[PDB]
Order: sequence, then C-alpha cells, then structure tokens
Amino acid sequence: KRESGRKVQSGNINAAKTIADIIRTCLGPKSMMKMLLDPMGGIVMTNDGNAILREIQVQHPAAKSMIEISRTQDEEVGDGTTSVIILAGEMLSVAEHFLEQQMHPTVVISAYRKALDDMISTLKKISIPVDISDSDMMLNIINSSITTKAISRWSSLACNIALDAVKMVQFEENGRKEIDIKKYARVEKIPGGIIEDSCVLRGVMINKDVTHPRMRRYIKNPRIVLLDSSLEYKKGESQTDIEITREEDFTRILQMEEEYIQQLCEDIIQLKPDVVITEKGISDLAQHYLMRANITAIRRVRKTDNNRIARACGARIVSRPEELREDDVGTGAGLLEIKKIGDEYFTFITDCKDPKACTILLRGASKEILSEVERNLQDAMQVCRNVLLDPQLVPGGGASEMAVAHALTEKSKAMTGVEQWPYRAVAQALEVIPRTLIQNCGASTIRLLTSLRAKHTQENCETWGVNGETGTLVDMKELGIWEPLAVKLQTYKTAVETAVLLLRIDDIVSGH
Amino acid sequence: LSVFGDRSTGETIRSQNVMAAASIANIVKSSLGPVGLDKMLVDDIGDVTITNDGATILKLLEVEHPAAKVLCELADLQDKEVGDGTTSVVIIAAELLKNADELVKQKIHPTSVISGYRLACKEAVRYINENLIVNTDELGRDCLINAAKTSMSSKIIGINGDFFANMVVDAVLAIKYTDIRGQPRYPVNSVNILKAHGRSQMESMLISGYALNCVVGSQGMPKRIVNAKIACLDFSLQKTKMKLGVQVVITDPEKLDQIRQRESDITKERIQKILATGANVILTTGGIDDMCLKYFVEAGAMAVRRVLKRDLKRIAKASGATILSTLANLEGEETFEAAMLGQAEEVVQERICDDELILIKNTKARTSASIILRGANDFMCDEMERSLHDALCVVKRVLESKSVVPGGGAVEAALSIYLENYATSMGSREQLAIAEFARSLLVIPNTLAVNAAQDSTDLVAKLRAFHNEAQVNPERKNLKWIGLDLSNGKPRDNKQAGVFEPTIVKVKSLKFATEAAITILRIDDLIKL
Repeated sequence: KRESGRKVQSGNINAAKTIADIIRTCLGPKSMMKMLLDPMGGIVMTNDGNAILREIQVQHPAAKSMIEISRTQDEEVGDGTTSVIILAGEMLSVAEHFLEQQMHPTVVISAYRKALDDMISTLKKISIPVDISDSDMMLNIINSSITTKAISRWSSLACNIALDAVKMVQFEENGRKEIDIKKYARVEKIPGGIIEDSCVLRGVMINKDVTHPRMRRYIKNPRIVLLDSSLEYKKGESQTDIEITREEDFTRILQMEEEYIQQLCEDIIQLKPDVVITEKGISDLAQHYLMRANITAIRRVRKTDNNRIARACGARIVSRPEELREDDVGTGAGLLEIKKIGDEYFTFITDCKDPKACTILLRGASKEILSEVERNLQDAMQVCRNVLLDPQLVPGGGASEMAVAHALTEKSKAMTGVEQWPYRAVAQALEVIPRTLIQNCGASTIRLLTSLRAKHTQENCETWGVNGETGTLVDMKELGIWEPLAVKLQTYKTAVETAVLLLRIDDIVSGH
Repeated sequence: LSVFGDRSTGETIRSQNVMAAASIANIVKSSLGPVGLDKMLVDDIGDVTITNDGATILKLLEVEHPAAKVLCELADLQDKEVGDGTTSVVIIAAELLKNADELVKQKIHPTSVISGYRLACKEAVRYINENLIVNTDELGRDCLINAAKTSMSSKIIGINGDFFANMVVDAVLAIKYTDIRGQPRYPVNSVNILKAHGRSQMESMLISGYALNCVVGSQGMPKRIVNAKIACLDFSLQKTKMKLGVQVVITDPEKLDQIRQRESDITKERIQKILATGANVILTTGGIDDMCLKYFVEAGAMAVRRVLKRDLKRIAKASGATILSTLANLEGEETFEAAMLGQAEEVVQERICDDELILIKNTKARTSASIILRGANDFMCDEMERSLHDALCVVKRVLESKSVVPGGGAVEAALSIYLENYATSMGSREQLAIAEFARSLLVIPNTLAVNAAQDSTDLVAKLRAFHNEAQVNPERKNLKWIGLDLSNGKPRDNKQAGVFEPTIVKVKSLKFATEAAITILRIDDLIKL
C-alpha cells in the first residue's frame, strides 16, 4: 500500500546499490562479460552497460529512475554511462549517517552540494589546454574509442570523417558553439563499396528512388520547390471516407481529381523548376503531370527536413501550389545527380559550399559492416563534439578521481561542524573508479590503492594514474588516456544530483 | 436478525475513523513547510510523480475510506475559497480527532466535545483579530526592505542585502492601480525580468516602463522617437485569405494575375489610413508585408511585425490605449483615429547582449516596470531571476490582503496559552474539550521544527515561554510576537523579519478544521447493504 519513514531511504539504497553492483566489472578495457538468459533460451554475452540494463526489467520505482537518468546521459554524451551509475551507487552506499547516526537528510544533502562545488573547481585546476588546429593531436584523443573495433584499419580516414563533420555543424559566430549531430550531421547507410569509399558530403541527401526514366540527370543550377499541400483528390473538411466501388462514382471523381491536380500542377510547371519536393504524398495522377516537364518527383518528406533543404539551396516554403512564386528557386545549389550508387537511386541536392549542414555517406560491402561502422562513427563524433566545446582535457585511468579526493580531504580540515563527516565520505566514494580498474587486472587492490594515495600527496595529482592494460602505476603524460573535461563535469554533476533525488524521497504512496 | 449487509457500532467505529484520518495526515505531515521533502506518487501504469506540494498530493492521492473522503473534499473548499493552507487544515483536523478519541475513553460524551470546539474556535477568532496588523510600512517607515531580505537570504542572491531588495520594493509600489472602487491589489505579471552577463553582478538596474523584445526590421526605421502616439492593431498587413483551412482554387490563369493585384492594391489603401494617423510607433501582431516596410521609411515611422499577443495586452495597459481587433467596421476599413492611439513621451531602444529590447518610457498611466539583471555567469543570474520573483510575491501578498498576521507558528502558540486559561472560566464539562483544542494547535510549530532538522521539544518550549510572558504583563521587557526560524533553528521575531500570512488564511483554516472534526465525530454507526 504505502511505505514511509527511514525504510524508504533504506530501501532506495539497496535498490540503487544492487543495480550498481552489476556493472562494476563492466568498466575499463578489461571489462568482464555478462550473460543474460532469455526466456526462450537465448544468450547474449555483450559487456555494454547500456544494453544490459536496457533488457533488465526492474520492479522498484527508484531503480527505474536510476536507469532512465543513465539513458538520458547517453543521448547527450556518448561516454561515461557506466561511470555515472557506479559513482551514484557508491555515494548512496554509505548508510552509517542515515541510520546509525540518525542524521537528518537535509543535513547530509547540504554536505553533497558543498562538495559538488569544490569537486568542479578542482577539475579546472588540474586540467590542460588543447590545440584543435593539429589533426594529429585530435587523432590521439579519438583513438581511445577506436581501439578494438572493425574501423581500426581506415580509422585514419574515419577520424577525418568525424572531425570535419563536427567542425561544420559547429557555429563559432554565436559564441555558444552549438552543435547538433542528429540534425545537420545526420548520416545514412549506403549499400555498396568499401569503408575507404565513405566520404563527407556538403548538403542534404534524399534516399528516394527513381520510379520512371524521365528526370533531370545533371543540372548546373538546380531549381528546388518546397510546398506544404499534397497533390490528390481534394478532401472535404469532414471525416467522410472515400471508397471507390460503383463505376458511376469512378468517372465523377476521376474527372474532378484530374481537374484539381492539373490546376495545381499547372502553376508548378509554369516556373519550370528542376525538381518538386512536396511535404505530403503525391498520387499517381499527379506524377503524370510532373513527368511531362521532365523533372524529379519527391514525396513523403517532413518539416524539419524541408527546413534543411530550404537553407541548403536558399529556397522558400509556400503554403499551397496555387500560391507559388518566382521567389522560390534552387538558385545557388551545386548540381542535381540522380546517378545510381549501390543498386539504389539517390537524389543529390548538394553543393560545394556549407549551408549550415552536411551529409555523411557510409559505404560497405554488406549490411553487417554498415551497422558496425555507423555506431562506431556516431560515438566518435560525440567525443569530438565535447572536446571542441571546451578544449581542455583531464587525466584518466583513476587519476582525476584520486586528484579530487585529495583536495576534499585537505579542505575538510578547515570544516567545523557535524557536516564534516559526510563531507569526507564523498572523497572516499570517488575511489571506486580506480578500484574496479585494478580488480579487473587481478592485482592486489589494497596494496596498489594505498601506494596510489601517497603519490598524489607528494607528486602532482595530474599524473600517476592506474594503467588499465598492465595493472601497475604510470603517469598520464606518457599515455593517451586523457579524457575530455565536458564529459567529466556532467559525470559528477549528474551522479550527485541522482543521489540527492533519492534521498529527498521519504515516502512512496500509490494513487491515480 | 436477517439483513442484506453488515452493521457495526461502538467505540471501534470512531476509532477506525480517527485512525483513517490519521493516515492521511501522516502522508502530508512531513511535507509541510518550504523545507518539506519530496514524495513519489505511483499509478497503476507504473509512472511516478514527485513534488513537495501538499495540495497537489491530496488531489492525486487515492484512498477509499468513508471518513477519508471527507478530508479530501475539505481541501477543495479551502483551495477554491482561498488556495493556501490546505496542508495545515488536514494536519490540525487529525490532531483534533486524536485528542477527542482519548476523551471518549474518559466517558466524555461527543456532544460535550463538539460544544467545546465551537466555543474554542469562536474565542480564537476574537483573540486573533486583536493581535492583527493592518497595511503599513508604505510611508514614513521602512522595515519593508527587510521583508524580502529574509526570503532572499536562502539564495546566492542574498550576498548584497539592501542593494537587490531595494529594487523589489520600488517595483511593487509602482504597480499599484485601483481598477475597482478603491480596491487596489497588485496584479501578478507586470514587471518583465531578464538577465545579462555583463562585466559584473553589481550592474542590475531598475527601469520604469515596459520591456518589449522585438526588432526594428530594416535599418531605414529610426531606433528612437519622441512621438506620443502609440498604434495598437491586431490586423495583419500581410496577404489576406479566406481561411487557413479553406483554400480557394483558381481555375482561370488570367484570374491568378488579376487577384495578385487585389491584395497589393488593398494594402495601398490600408497604408494610407495608417499613415494618416501620424503615429510613428506601430505594433502589428499579424505581421507586416515586405512592401509595406518601404512606406514606413518614407514617413519615418517605427513599426514592428509579429508582435506577441501577450505583449500588446501589457502595452495597452502601459500606454493606456485600446487594442484594435480589425479594421472591419462592417462597412469599410477604418483605423479609428484618435481612439486606438495611445500616449507616451520617449521611446528608445536599449542595447542588450544578443537581444535588443524596445523600451517605452514615461507613459500617461502604466503602473508597471522592468528590471534587467546584469550578472556574471548564466548559472549565477538564472537563480537570481526566480529569486526576485519569489520574494516579490512575498512582499506583494502581504501588501494585498491588507490585514496580515505573523506566521511561523506564532499564531498557534499564542492561542494555546490564552484558550487554556479561558477553559477554567467556563466549566460545565467544557474544560477538557477546550483544553485539548489548545494542545492540538501545537502540531503546527511541532511539524515545522522536525522538518527543520531541529529538536521539536526545545523549540516549542522556548516558544511557549515567550508568549506567556506577553499575557502576564504588557511591559515591553517581555517578548511579544515571536515566531520560529527554520534556517537557524531558533526563536525569531517575525514582525521585523517580514514573514507574514493573510488573516483570512488563518481564520478560515481553523473554522474548516473544526467542522471536519465535528462531522467525522458525529458518526456513531456504520451500516452496509
């Protein structure tokens, strides 16, 4: 029925820690595989933390909110989904102050918010700048996600595909450097060719296929027309459905449908464009009038797509085909190419300039390769997107976590009050990241972690991390594990806000 | 006996009704106060809803009990009549039943208990009305800058106490307008609040007028004009159509070019009627055609296209003009000269980062203002935006219901001491009914002390000691009107701190809570069919 009191805050810890205990070994290059049993007997050995928790069905409300936050984190940043869950589960794993000490939740929440401000200020001191003008410097950073992949052969070209595409979407004039990959960087799979044949195209690509042989094959200055209304038999304002049965109803509607479409298609062919792109569908009788002008017919396109098509050629969107004007042209576009590639007809409205968009073509010999190369270049752009926002890196491999843990410990000595005890627990909660890296290597956890703390006390905290492949201690200046800063800032910020959200709930009551 | 249902009576039925009402109270109990914790609401689909508002929980809470549905309907009466204090009414109504059920086990008949609450609630209203305070600090005295300073001390905006709060006081005083029979209240949306990152956080500046975010379009229009005429038109100067959903198909090709001249020629008649008014500032919500912008440069008028409908409504009240819906007179197009035109003095465009505001200054009758916050970082100025609006409503609500009362548990503590001494002057089995009514009011300062992470026994004890010394002697050396401080967890004077609540909130909360405790107690039997 209902549950309240300390049992809810005690139950939310066991629910959040249980989900965190699953992916503990899924962090690092040594990550252990997990086995999922399907009800029909299927088995999937994938080690991906996002795929495992996606198929797991949990019945606890806080367990659902814990997973949904990780899914949202994956859409914004393509890395760190496992680190958020482990840190958020570790910070809530301390029940000593909640139950034994009988500390009030708002008192502990005040300790996390004061620590979160110092955790962010510490990362900015140990950071390092980045030179984005060097293609080789940006190459060493992206190779972190490229390793152990099928694209490693053409990775030299795959880097230039992801690096140049993000620079195009990046707008430096406004100052905010807004980048949207799912809009302007939108990519489509192209059957045929090899990985080397994948290139970057400036413009928007239409995957529609050529139905009839009469179209414009190559044009110097294309003309693109965009309009909202469709071409078909005029429908009334009511819900009355059109069902063709009697021949008497055939000729009556066919004649009305012929005259209504011919008039709308008349003003279209008067301007004599090189293509017609309509938002809604195009009927068969409407395609007949379009083929008479020797043009390409495009149908079934959305509003956002038309907005990127309009900005590509500099066209104008008109409400109805009757209202079309000479102002709507594709003047300025590069060319129109209906040429077939990979046993499929393509429509190229593209151009030699950068109309605030681009198109990425993926060539491959089979759909199994196109599926792998696609997702390998999606997160590759996610890494390059976060670096160009704030060109500053941070040491990885457990170096940044032990760096902040040392700053919070020395800062706690000046803290006077009861909040100093939970304030120090946050510093020891960040130690789980270097702990899982050593536990996967098979080495001693206590012996290496103790010696790791003494290095940050004397030497600089910017170096002396944990080597994932070897398992020993090594400096981060000699190794390429340097992570972007924008990824870490949202990693700790989300982990703390996730822990606070579950502590603020003291009661769970049903209702409708 | 042969019947079609179950029938039961006795002290168990009254005990079940008290335990049922106690379960509803314990749900909204820990959510009382601004520091109250959030609570999840799970539906049958499995979705979750989280919030700390007690009024929102009671509306979405579903529990089937005969007595529990009475308290749920009770909150609707408090919400529709006033809209605040619904959480406190449910908590007090439960504490009344808890102490009343104990008196029943003492062999006190429920009628004597009901007669006690009616006399106690009546004497409570009389004592409160003497301890009230009217609208003050509007002239000759300022403790009203400390009114919003307390609500602003919980945010990062509270670094400078008198700098940022002084502009909130001047904002609420400038918006005063009667509009009815010497009523005047303080309308909700008046002052436009924006943010800026420029150079420091100390550059926040108050502005008298309306802040309109628009563009001047082409550069041919002047960005400043001294013209008093303000043109307000809802009619679109662009191409006119029959309807958006009804389109006229033109079969004749010659009729196509013939129509294209019609909308072009009609705007030539529409532009002459607008320029005949001599009004420079022009507001068109429906948009302005590109060809019509050229005639604006010839006359030098300042026009804006795609004006927001909500923006023009505030401009009409600021300029003191009337909004023109359409040019249709049912006979011919006319702009209604000398009527829809407004009055102003100086209209100049101000430079803001990435956005340019059109500022209309010193109109005839406005009763509005604008405050632009120039801060440091986006995270810093964003919190200051909602911080001023929150503290503005605090100063507003006090100066609106004109008679307020010190809050923070000062009302329940004073009534507990006075009504307890009043119980001994009555008798006739009315003592226990009135005495338990005084103890039941202590739950409000008790609940606020627990949610504040403080000891509830010590704060209530120190709170009762202050109000008692006020009843002993009038002399000033004894504390008077002392409330509770949630931030520091100690006693504090709410008169100087500026934490107030309207009178009708506390008075109607005690009446409805009394009627609910009586209605549930009057049920001696449960009959089922």
